[PDB]
Amino acid sequence: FLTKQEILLAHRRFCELLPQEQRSVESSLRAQVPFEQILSLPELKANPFKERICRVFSTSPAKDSLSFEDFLDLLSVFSDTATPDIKSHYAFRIFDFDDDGTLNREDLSRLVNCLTGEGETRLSASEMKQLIDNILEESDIDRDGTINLSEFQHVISRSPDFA
Amino acid sequence: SFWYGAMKALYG
Ligand SMILES: [Ca+2]
Ligand SMILES: [Ca+2]
Ligand SMILES: [Ca+2]
Repeated sequence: FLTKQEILLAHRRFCELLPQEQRSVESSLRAQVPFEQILSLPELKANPFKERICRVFSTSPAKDSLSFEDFLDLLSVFSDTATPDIKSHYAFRIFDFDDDGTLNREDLSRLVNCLTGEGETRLSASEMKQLIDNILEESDIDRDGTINLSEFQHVISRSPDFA
Repeated sequence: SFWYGAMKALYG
């Protein structure tokens, strides 16, 4: 998903986030950049899900930092060459706020809140209930109250190309 | 379509 120019450019940008003492190639490939530095990058700073994006691409058990390889994975998924299948798969992981494998009413509520902003312009209790009910009506095929991956990939594939 | 808007917010 990334060209060689993109990988080499990514390494130079990644290294600018490290202390001077960790900028050798070997040190840089062992380094873990905390989210605070990642969340300020132009590619992420304006993204409403930046905090969820960091978490999903982190490979450390504490899910609180990004390695260079994790950072290449993030760029790979957000590149213009990434397939519709991979984008909807990672979108599902990003929207799964509690990380339990399905999108429930709480996940959908947090997703809507991300789209509007924390609050003023926040949706009211009634507006949120009506929106979530409508989302579930279109997406939850087996009617068990949650949206699993296949339901999600199916609903996305039937939507216009967000290109 | 709600999902179009949410994917555009994420990948746009
Ligand atoms: Ca839960
Ligand atoms: Ca969940
Ligand atoms: Ca379901």
